Amino acid sequence: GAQSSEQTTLPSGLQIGTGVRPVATERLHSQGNLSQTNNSKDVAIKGQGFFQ
Amino acid sequence: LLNIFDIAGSALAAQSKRLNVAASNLANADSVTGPDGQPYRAKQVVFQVDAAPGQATGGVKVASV
Repeated sequence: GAQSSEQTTLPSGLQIGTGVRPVATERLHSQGNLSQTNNSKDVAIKGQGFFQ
Repeated sequence: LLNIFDIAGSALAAQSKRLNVAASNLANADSVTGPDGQPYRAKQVVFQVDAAPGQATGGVKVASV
């Protein structure tokens, strides 16, 4: 309703709302640590980029 | 309205008004505000013996909530 400002009054309306649907599943793309495997054919990446 | 019918009907009306006030109280417990914005003051009814002229008894009136 209308707040007259004559009295301190509560702004009472009514809206209920619903639900908490999941909106996204973000992928936190940070540089992981490195682990030495001593294998010659194995390789890791510093910085961004993906093997195709 | 027949006399004893008047007595008992007044009783019915008074008890009904008492119950309505009690229902309003029980429903408006935990009510932050009124319309203009003021506490909801709990309400009670006042019972008085009816038939001011004659016999000093007979019926109940619930004037002045």
